[PDB]
Order: sequence, then structure tokens, then C-alpha cells
Amino acid sequence: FSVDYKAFLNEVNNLNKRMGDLRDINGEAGAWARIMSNYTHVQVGVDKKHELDGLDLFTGFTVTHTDSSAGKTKSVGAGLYASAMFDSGAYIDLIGKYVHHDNEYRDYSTHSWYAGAEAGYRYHVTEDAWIEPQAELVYGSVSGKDKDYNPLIGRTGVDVGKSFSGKDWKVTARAGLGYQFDLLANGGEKDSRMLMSVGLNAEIRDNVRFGLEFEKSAFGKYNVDNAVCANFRYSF
Amino acid sequence: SRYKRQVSGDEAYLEAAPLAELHAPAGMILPVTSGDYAIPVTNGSGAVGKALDIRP
Amino acid sequence: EEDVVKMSPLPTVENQFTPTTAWSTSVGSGIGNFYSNLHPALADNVVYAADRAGLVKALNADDGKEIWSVSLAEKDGWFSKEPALLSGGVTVSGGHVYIGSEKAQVYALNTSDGTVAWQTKVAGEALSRPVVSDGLVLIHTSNGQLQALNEADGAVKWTVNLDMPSLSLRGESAPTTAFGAAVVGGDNGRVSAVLMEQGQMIWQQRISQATGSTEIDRLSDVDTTPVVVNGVVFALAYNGNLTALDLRSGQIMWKRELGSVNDFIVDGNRIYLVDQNDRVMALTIDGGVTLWTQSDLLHRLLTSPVLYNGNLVVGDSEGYLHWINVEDGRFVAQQKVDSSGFQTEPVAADGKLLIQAKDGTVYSITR
Amino acid sequence: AEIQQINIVGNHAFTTDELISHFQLRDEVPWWNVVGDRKYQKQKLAGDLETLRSYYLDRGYARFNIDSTQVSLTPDKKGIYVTVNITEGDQYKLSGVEVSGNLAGHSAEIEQLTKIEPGELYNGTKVTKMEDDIKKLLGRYGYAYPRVQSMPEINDADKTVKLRVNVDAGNRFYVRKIRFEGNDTSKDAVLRREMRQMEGAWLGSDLVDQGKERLNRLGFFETVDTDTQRVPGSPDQVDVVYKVKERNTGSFNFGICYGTESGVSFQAGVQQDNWLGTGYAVGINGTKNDYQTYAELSVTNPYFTVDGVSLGGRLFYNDFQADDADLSDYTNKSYGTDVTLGFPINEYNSLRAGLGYVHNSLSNMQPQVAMWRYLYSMGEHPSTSDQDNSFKTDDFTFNYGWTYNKLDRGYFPTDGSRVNLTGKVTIPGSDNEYYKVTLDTATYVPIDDDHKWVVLGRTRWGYGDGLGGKEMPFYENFYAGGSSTVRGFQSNTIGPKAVYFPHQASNYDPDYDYECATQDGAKDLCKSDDAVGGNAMAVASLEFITPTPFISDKYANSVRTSFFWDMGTVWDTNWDSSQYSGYPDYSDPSNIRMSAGIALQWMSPLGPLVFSYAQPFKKYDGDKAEQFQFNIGKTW
Amino acid sequence: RPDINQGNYLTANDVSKIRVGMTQQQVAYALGTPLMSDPFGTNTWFYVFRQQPGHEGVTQQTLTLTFNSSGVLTNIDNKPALS
Amino acid sequence: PPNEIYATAQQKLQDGNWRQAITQLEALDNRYPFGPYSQQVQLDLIYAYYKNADLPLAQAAIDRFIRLNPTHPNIDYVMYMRGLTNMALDDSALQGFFGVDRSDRDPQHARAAFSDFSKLVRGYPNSQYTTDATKRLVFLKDRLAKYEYSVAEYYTERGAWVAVVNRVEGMLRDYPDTQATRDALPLMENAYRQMQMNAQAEKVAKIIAANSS
Repeated sequence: FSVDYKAFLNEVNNLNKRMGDLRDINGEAGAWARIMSNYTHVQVGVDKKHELDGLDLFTGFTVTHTDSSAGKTKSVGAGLYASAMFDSGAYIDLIGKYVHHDNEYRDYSTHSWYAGAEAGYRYHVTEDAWIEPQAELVYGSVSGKDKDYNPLIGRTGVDVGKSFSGKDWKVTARAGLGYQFDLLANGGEKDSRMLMSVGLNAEIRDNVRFGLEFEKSAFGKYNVDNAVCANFRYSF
Repeated sequence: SRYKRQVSGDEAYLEAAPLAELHAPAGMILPVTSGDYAIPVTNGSGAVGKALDIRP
Repeated sequence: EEDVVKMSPLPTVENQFTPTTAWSTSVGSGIGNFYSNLHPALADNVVYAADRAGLVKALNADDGKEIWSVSLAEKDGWFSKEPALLSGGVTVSGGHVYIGSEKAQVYALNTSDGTVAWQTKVAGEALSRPVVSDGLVLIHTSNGQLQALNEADGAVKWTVNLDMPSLSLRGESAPTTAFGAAVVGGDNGRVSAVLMEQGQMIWQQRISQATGSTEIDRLSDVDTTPVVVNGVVFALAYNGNLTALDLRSGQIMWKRELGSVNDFIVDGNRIYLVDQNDRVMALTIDGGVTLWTQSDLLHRLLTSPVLYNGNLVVGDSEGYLHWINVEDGRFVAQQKVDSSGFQTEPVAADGKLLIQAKDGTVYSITR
Repeated sequence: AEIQQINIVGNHAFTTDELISHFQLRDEVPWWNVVGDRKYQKQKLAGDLETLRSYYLDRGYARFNIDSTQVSLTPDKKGIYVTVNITEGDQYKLSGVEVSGNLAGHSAEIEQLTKIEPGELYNGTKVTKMEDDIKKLLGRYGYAYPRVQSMPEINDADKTVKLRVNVDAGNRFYVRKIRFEGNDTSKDAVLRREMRQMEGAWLGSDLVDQGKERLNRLGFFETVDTDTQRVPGSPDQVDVVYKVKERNTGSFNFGICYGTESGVSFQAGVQQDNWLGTGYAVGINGTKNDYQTYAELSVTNPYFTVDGVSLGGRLFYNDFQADDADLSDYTNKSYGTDVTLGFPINEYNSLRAGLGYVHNSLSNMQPQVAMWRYLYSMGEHPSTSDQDNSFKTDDFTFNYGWTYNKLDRGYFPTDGSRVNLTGKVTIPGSDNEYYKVTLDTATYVPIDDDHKWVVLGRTRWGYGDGLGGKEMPFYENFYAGGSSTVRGFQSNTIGPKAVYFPHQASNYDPDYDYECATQDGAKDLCKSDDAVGGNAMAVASLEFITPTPFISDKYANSVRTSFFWDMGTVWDTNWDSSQYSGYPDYSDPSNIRMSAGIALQWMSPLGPLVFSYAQPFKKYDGDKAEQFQFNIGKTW
Repeated sequence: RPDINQGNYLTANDVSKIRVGMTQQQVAYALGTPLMSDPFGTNTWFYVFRQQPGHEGVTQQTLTLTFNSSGVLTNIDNKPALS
Repeated sequence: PPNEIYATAQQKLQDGNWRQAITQLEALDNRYPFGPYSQQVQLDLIYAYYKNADLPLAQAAIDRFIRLNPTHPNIDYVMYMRGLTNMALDDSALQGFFGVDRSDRDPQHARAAFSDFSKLVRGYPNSQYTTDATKRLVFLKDRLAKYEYSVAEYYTERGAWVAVVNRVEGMLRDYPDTQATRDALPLMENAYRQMQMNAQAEKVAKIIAANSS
């Protein structure tokens, strides 16, 4: 009975990670499709850029699907977003998804929604190093499958990152430290942890990559263990 | 790659084949060479293989 | 217009006199934003006007109505009846209302009986205003030809070939009577003066000194009607070249450079013209010095600077008529008689001011 | 700037709107969400003229000329006016054709072609296909490049036309060398097996280009372009040279994780599609998880013989402790080897046959009829318990198949078809005796020449059964449910339900779901919503493909959207249907399952990503009905 | 099975215009350059017309034209027999 | 200073590797493309690229050297190094290669390497690199003969028997002394036998009888 609660916690993470990857010099454009992954979420969208005076404006649209198998929980959703990088350095990201859930325990199908936003400041300490302080709140409604509740989790934290680049190679190393809290959850997984993330995405030439991640949501209740993954790409 | 220290690329010019002309019965004249493929003679001398210094 | 500067600082003036909105008669169906040379022309205080839909709806000057509704569609049923894309312009003379179309037909209606009509096929589609003088209805064409059509019946004609790049700008330079010479803009920006007599005196003088690839005569063409004042014509290329040519010679030319597409009117000792970046100026007639300048109305398609009741009338693409003063270059009043703009020219004639909208509504405005 | 008017001026008995439809650039959007090239393009405008030219030549006008094309521009620069100034003649009928010039005594095949019946209107493209027909007879004789020039003779006296073709055939050209260059990692046999021009033969310009298209179809080379270069000596000798530029063929992907609760995920695939540079495609892949382990090495060697008879096979391991939802939970330990031979008899008809070995060691099986029939026939013991349903088998099979492929566009076909047939029949040296056949077919028919309206029929059918006294194995069953099959249902939820003999779970964990089981608490027979598949199947679908919902020109051929109706049933031709009060029978064909919906298939950088939303009209025979389906890599 | 087209292409009427008395310069214009010769000793141009359709067997017409060392006469040895 | 990066460029070339001499020589170049030091730094940069396994930049730095300065006193080095850079392209040295070295890939860079070592041997036969270039020419002619040998070997299994005899005829003409020519000799006999005239197979058969392998 926290299998749906975990699916939602993973879905909250994927919500803003998309624009995270962008600022992290590994964001794709046009028909981008990313897989995040016992969980598998498939997110596919399109988004385009504009170089305007005062603010550079990004608009996009995304269709996603979510599945976890242990018993099962799944969902489909369409989302949309606008993201703006100002001249000042302030950047704010506004994102929603309207979500339709199917579960199997018996079946249950319900309708839910969440929207969320983050805003930080692209504070350059160096050209190839950055500090991004950010805050975030995610607000949704989930109809109990279970006491009907409105999630209100948020977080604050600071992400620190460094790129070390060269001729054709580029290692982009980020780490975040965040503090995440639950302000409202009547009816599971209650946000009270501290997510320590560290990751390096390396591209050496073209089509040869050594992506890496290490995520742990400890220091709280219902602590998540070491999610560790590495990904290696090579070509001849 | 996994090349040598003295030269880059796997070297097999030490294990190169001996070259020796063909013979034919009289009545069969082997066709004359076309283009430039003949190995020139050397009158000079020099260190061979990886005993050669290739420093500029 | 520019597509780097859009939405220029909107003019602000308080009304010194409140104008008069009138009959919003929806002539035809409309010209949409589909650019065309069109305008009312009235005679005996009966306005004759039309729109791109092949619908000629006659109007009065004080009260609209009085509609002889003629659907021109002759020589358009090759396979199916199509509406004649009326785009020459309305000009009333001899009781015969000449209106070109983009169907290469120059229609001529009858004021008494719109029913009785004739149409003569012009070489290439009609785009310029049919200015009729010397008993000959002169229409410059988008192909770069000059066709004269007999006032009645349309038998006699003469074919004058003029230069055209075939990759030029648009709008079109109409023939202008100047001592019985048809002074007419090029589509290559070579200003010609053809004597109205079996297509004689075929000579061109190039007014365009524009240089640059795709700018030489592809963005610097005469789209104005040349105005005879004092025996000196003035033709404006899009890219500069306010070339003034004596009618005596024409080869003798002298420059100051200012630009325009929408045909300008020389009234008084002032050259009223809407500039390159839509800046209403009056300039000296023989001088080149700027008498006054209006830069504030900076970017919205301006219409023909006509003179009505001592005011200078231009109209933007939002439907504000602007009255600019002719002595200090500052606005007097500004008013929207229509929600939609104007891309069609206004006509100060009969001591009445008519202007035609994009919806196709022809207002008479009393000032 | 957008097109405002495409005026065609000087028409004679023909409309303007019609011409507008056969242009690249159109002046308006007369429909919904169909916006292609509205961005003005100089190259497309030029192309609009050439099509316009061909169109009037085809109607019978051999005096069609375009005088001049005036591109004016509005002064606001937010409009483009196009006016084409045209002239036309009168209809003309081709009476006869005179072919004059060197035919070389090939006059009884050249002048037997290019012949037009008396009193048939002039067609401009009739001339061009016939010109090419003449060139084809000629290139087979070894006159690779003839000079075929055709201009008409115009007779206005009788309003007719007669045509002159000036067929000037050359001297023969013989290929001296087919040199391959730019083969950085590839051996020569790779580019040389894919030719229909042979060195030291007579040249055919068509035969060289025929070989050029095969080099593009290995997909191991980025760019392939022929060069026909005349050797110093006579122009009767040539060296046909391909400059290829190598792809990034070969990839080592390793993904290794640690997960929650001491979990580990291992995924690796090494694939080299140009292995050892021999152009054989060989790799090895596998995943280890605590959920499921599967590893396969595949050794494919295309074009192994002169004829092109291929050689291929795999060595593989299929190992798991359970089978998730919509299927029955059992321990499999299984491994095998296959070897296939592939026999090309036609460019579009491939036949295959091979030898398949698979060892299955099965244990921990819950009571279920497909299993009950299988272990009954071997004389092993059916048991309430699952440790007493433990067995191992050698299963050795002849495999066969057949393929029709004529897919036109390939990555998003609008025309063309394919027919996939795959089947097996047991050979002695097995402990099992059974037969199957299955096939799947798709046909794409375009209902207009835009290829934006496409009717796609799709169908899949299968039948197998036991052979002799042996039964159908319950792991060689047919299944349905999902994108390819009947969507709107759960994957594999269509077919024979597990009727549950009271299961005595030897290893009963707290609330271990075994459905109707003695250990669970039940003592009666009941069916589930997990389907064990039948030995038979049917699927039929009608998809009608709508134009793109984008007004963006970008996504027009890289995305498709369809409206569909699916129907299907999965049934076992031997069955115990006497086993439940109110059990639907599958022994003879069961009730059809029918689903209808809307789907969007998007070409994505993760392979084709396929979303659909569909409703089964009701739950037929207790089949799980889904509101939304997503699947991954599901091809056209 | 691919179509295997090999050898020089010899028209029946244009191998019936080879006559002793013809020079090797003339034979090379009328049939094209032979693309195949004896590398040993004196030049013997062999105009093999070799076709295997992959559905049918061999059609071989070997026209062996020996021009010796003088290069003035053509010893006609025509064998239109499959191998 | 330019003297100090040159000073530590020698120390990082000699005491160091050839994969760290590049950061100092490009530093000297950042001051002056061509210019004052001309292509002297780019000369040691040829030797730096070659050992760092960056052969396409190495060939390009030879071509810079030979154009901006037409003749050199180390012109013995130049004709040698260009053949060496081409010959390491033939071998499996960079990305993509599959440890093949089976002489059936590219006839371009080996023909180019043979050209460049052949001009070295004829050009300066009093050089120390002459004897070594001579042994590499021998290896490379073996490769070029194995190239037409591989084509002709495939043509016995495409059954194109005219293509066989025009390739072995080409090998008697270009490589009359290679061991790979000798291997291709029975293959020429077989393709001639498939033809109606078996007379020509017998001639080729007699070459095999005469010594050979």
C-alpha cells in the first residue's frame, strides 16, 4: 500500500529533472525521449527555444507513461511547461501534468493531477563552474484508492556543479543537497528526508559516454536505499 | 590502441615475407611490370627495426 | 513595414474636433489582408466602389444605399465560375467605371446601367489604377506592360513593353497624365514617359541607384504614381531615390533620397509622402530640406497622404484615421471609425473624404 | 512570409484550384491541421513550374509555354504574390512515331516499343516512360548510355502531332575493375557481395545504380555514391568506384546498478553489425536481475554462399523465478542453441529453415489445464503441489518461415506490404512431438497521392496442436494482448484462464496468492484473470491513418496518428471446459474480444514509442480491460 | 542467386565481320577493347561472352583471336559451346 | 615566456611522454600560427602527434611543414614520417579498427604509404631510415598483393571467372615476386578451366609447376 505513494514520489522527481538535465549541458531538443528507471517511466516531449530581449523563453509539451512492477501501478499523463531564463540570472520553471492512473492489486482507475514549480539563480562562480540555489514546491490532488488527500511536499536546496571540458570530451559533474518536507498529506510515503545526489555525465568524443548517478534519500522516515547506476556507451 | 612504444601500430615488417621472382617454361613469357612497384636497391646503410632512432 | 520593429509607440493627441463616422456599407465581401490597389471614386456625389470579391456595390456620398449590385464574373468560367479578383482600382470617367482584376480583365461598368458592360483582356494581370485620359484607359500590368483600352467598346489598344526583373516588389505604379504624357513607374524602377498615341515615345530613365543583391531592383521599385507639379514629375522608389525629372527632358535628374511605396501626393509647395520607415514628412518642392517631420507614427502600414479640410489624412492598420497638421508636423486628432484597419487608399475628392476598410466598409467622413 | 495567391492567368478550359493541389507550395489551407510548406522556398517555387509544365503536356497540348513568372512582394513583407503567365494551344493526337538513328539491328524491339495507337491524345509523360523503355532494351546489349532525344513535329493543319526520337546507341563499355575505396574497417567482400554489376562484364548504368542501392541497404555505411571513371586507353573501359564513408558500426553498452533492498541490475549488449569487418552481424547481450535473467549470443552471417544463402543462430539462456502478472508464476531454467539457414529465391521472397534445440527445466508449477494435459501425456505425475510438478525435457525442432517484404517507405510506410510466416514442427531426438504454424500480415494502401490518408489492414492468425499422443507444450502456447495484437487489453490476458485445481503450496509464504488454493484457503475450482494462452490465435485490425495533428511542418512523416478497431480471441483446441461452473469453453472457438481506440506512434531516439488509448467494450470472459496502453519499440 | 553476367558482349552479326586480313587496331574498334588477353607470350585476345542467368546454366561463346607478333592477321577460332 | 615553454616542452617530451608534449607545443603555437617560430615547433609536433596516436593531425602537420617551407635539411625525416603515419593508418592503431591487419580493407593509404617510402629510398639512399623504409616497402607490397588476392579469392566464390583472370593478370603485372601472387596462381588456373578454352588453364598450370609455392 505504499507502492502508489513511491510511484508518485518518483514521478515528482522526473517532473523537474527534465529542465535540470538541460541546464546540466546534456539536455536534448526537439523530439527528446528519456527513460528513467522496479520502476520504468518513459517521458517524451518536444520543446523549442526563443532568443528574445529581456528573457529567453522556452515553451514545451510532453506526454509521459509510468510503470512499477513488484503487484503493479501505472499511469499515463500529458503535461506542459514554460521555462524562462532571465537576463538577471533568475530562472523559474512552471510545469504541470494531468494524470490518469491504473493500478492492479482487482483493478482501480482514478484521475489525479499535480503541478509544481522550482526557481533558482544561475549564479556563475566561474564560466565552467556554477552554483544554483533553488526552491521548489509540488502541489497535487490524489483521490484515495485510502483516505483522500492533497499532497503538498516541497524542498529547498542548493545544487553545485562543475564541468571540466576539453577538445572533444566533456565531463559534467553535479551534486545536489536538498531538504524536502511534507506540509500536507492527510492519507504512505511522507516527505521528511534529505536527498543526497551526486552524478557525472561524461561524453568523450561522440557516441561514447560514461553516465553515472548515486541517489539516496536518507535522514528521515521511510528512507530510500542507495540507488546507484552507471551507464556506458562505446562505438567502434 | 595496444600499440608498441617504439612505433604506433602493430609491426609485422620483421615478419614480412621474402620476395622471389617467378619462373616459367620457355613459351610462357611472364608479363612485364606495369607502373612503379619494384623495390629499389640500397647502397647506403642504417640501423633497422626499433634500433632506428626516429627522433627529429 | 518592418519585422524587427513592430508595435511602434502609439500616437497620443486629444481631439481638437470630433470627426463624423458614417455609413459602414460592406461593399463586396472584403479584401482581407490581401494587399490590393483599391479606392472609391465618386462623380455627381455618387460613390462607386468595389472589393476583391467581384462585387461592385454602388453607394451615395451622403447616404450610401443606391446600390447597383453587379457581379462581374465574365471570362472566369474556364472550368468553374470564379470571382474576379478586382484589384485595379475604381475610377469613374465618361460614365464608365474602369476596374481591373487579377484575372487580366479590365472591366468597364456603366453608371446608368451597371448591367451593360464590356471587358478587354490585358496582357498580364491588372494591378495599377486605371487612369483614363486622352480617350484611352491606361493600365500598367504586373507583367510590366502598358495597355490602352478604348473608352467605349475597348477595340483600339497598343502594347508597350517595359522592363521588369520578374522578381521585384509589389504595389503598382499607375500612369499619370502630365501634359498628355503617360508618366508611369517601372517594375524595374525605370520611370517611363509614354506619349498617349499608338504607344510612342518609349523611353526609360532609371531612378533607382540602389545597390546590393536582392536590393538593386528587387526591393527598390516605383510603386508610386508620379506627380506633375510645375512640369517636374517626382517618382519614389521603395529604397530612396526621390528622383525629380523635368517633363521637358527627363534625362536631367537631380537627387535627394527618401522612400515610399504607397503613392504620395504633391499638394502646395510641400511634398507629402510617407517615408521608408513610415515617417510622415512634408518636404520642400524644389529643395530637399525637410519642412516638418512626424516620426512618432512610426510603424503601421500608412495609406495615401491626402489633403482634406486643411488636414493630412493617413490611416494605419488598426483603423485609426490620423489627421496630421501641415504646418508643424504634429497630430490634431485620431479616431477609429472601424475596429479593423485600412490597407486601401483614401480619396479626398468632391470636397468629401472617403476611405475603404479591410472589412470593405466605405465611410464618408465629414471634418 | 506566406503565399497569398497563386494566380494562373490565361487558362483555357481549366480551373486554378486544381493546379494548386499538385504544387509543393499552396496559397491556402483548405483543411484542418494540414500545413506543409507555407514557408516560401525558392527551390519549391521552381518545382511548381516543372509539374505545371508536365500537367498540360499530359492533357494533349504540345504548344504549352510559360511566358514568365512574376514574383512580386507586398511592401509589408508578410505576403508573396505568385502569378504565372501562361499560354496554351489546341489538343493534338499522336498518330505515329519515327525512331531514327543507330539501333544497330535492334530495330525489331526498339521500334516495337514506343508505339502509340492512332487517335490517342498526346501525353508528355508517355514520351518519357517510352524514352526510358528504349534505354532499358539498350543497356542490356551493353550500350549503357545511349542518347535518346525526343522533340515533336507539330502539325496544325490537321491539329495532330507526330514524334521524332533520335536514338543514338554508343559502343559497348566493359567494366575493368570495381574498386572499393573508403572502406576504413570493412573488408572488400562486404561491398562486393552487394553488387549486381560484376567486374569484367558489360557495363549497365542501371546495374551500377542497382548495386548502389544495395550498399545503402546494408546500413553499415553512412554515405555511398558511385563514380564511373574512364581508364586511360579507350572509353570502352571503365572503373566503377564507390566512395563510402564508414559508420559507427559496433557498440558496447554496459549498464550496472545497485537498487533498493540490495537489488542489482545488469544490462549489457555488445553488438557489432560489421563484426571483425567481415560484415557479419554478431553480438552478445544479457541482463541479470533477481527478477529475471536472460542472456543471448547471436552469430549471424548474411550472404554466406554464392546464392546468398545465409547462416545464423544463437546460443541462449532463459532463466527466471516467476512470470509477473497476466501469466503463471513458475521457475524456469532453460537454455538452447539454434542454427538457421536463409534461402533467397526472389528479391522479395525469403524462405528460411533451421534447427532449434531448447532444453526446458521447469518446476514450481501451479495446477493449470495447459500444464495438466502436458505432464499427463508424458506420464509424469500431476500433483496438487508444485515440487511434484518438476520435470526436465529436451525439445528439438525443425523451424521454417517465409517472408514477403515490399514495404515502400520502410520507417513509416504508406504503401507496400509484408507477410511474416514463422512455424515449427518437431524432429525425433526430442521428447516432445507437436506442430505449429503462425503468420502475421500488414498491408498499407494509400487512398490519396499525398500519403497522408492511409488504410492499413493488419491480421495475425496461428494454430498448433500436439502430435501423436504427445500434447501441445504449455510454454509453446500462442498469446494475444498488446500493441501488435489486440490493444486495450493487458499484455497476454487474452486466452484460456487458469482454472485452479486446489493448489497445495509446499512453500506457502504469508498470503502467497495462488488464487483458488488449499493453502490460500479455498477448496473449490475457480478461474483467474491470468491467461496461459491457447494453441490457437486470431487477431484482425482495421486501422485508418489520419493526417498529423501538427500545424508545424516538422512533424508530418515522423509521427502518425490512427483510429482503429481490434478484434480477437485465443483458444486451446484441446481443453477441459468441464472444469468450472460457468466456465467459458475454449475447446471450440471462444467469444471474440473487441477493442477500439485512438493511437499515436512517434518515431523517437529510443526507437519507435507507441501510445494508445482504447476501451474494450466490455470485459469478455473476465479479460482485463485497460484505459491506456503504452509500449516500447513497437514498429509500424 | 544473383545474375552473373561476364565477358565481352558479342553480337552474332558483328562476330561475322571478323575476317582474316583484319588488323588488331580494326578488331578493337568493331568489338571494343577485349578486356581479356593471354599474359604469356604473344597477345591472344579472348572475347568470351559468358552468361549465367542463375536459373539457366552457361552460354559460352569463346572467340579466340590470335594476332601473333605481327598483329596483322586474325586466326579465327570460334567455339560457341557451353562449358 | 616562449623560451620557458620551449624549455619545459623538451623536458616533457624527453623525460615525459609524447602525450604531454602536445600541451606545450600548442601553447607556442597559440602565440604564433606560423609567424616567428614558423613550423619548427610544428616539426616536433609531427613527432608528438604520431606517438600520441593522433595520426590524421600528424599527416596534416607534415603537409604544413612541406608547403610553408619547401625544402629542408631534415627532408630525409619528412618523406619517411609521412609514409610511417600512413602505414600506421593501415595497421590497427586508432578508433574503429578490429585488430584485423588481413590486407583486405583499403587500397588507398597502403598505396600512399608505398609511394612515400619508395620516394624516400630513391630520394636519399644515404639515409639511416633507408634500410628500415626498404623493409616496410616489402611488408606493404605483401599487403597490396594480398589485396588483389582477396578480390580474386572472393571472385572464385561469386563465380565471376573473367574477374578472376583479370585480377591475377593484374598481380603478375604489379607484384611479380610476392608470395601472395604465388598463392593466387592455382586460382587463375581454376577460373580459366571453367571457360571453354582449357588450353589457357594448362599454361597457368605450368607456371605453378615451375618452382613457386
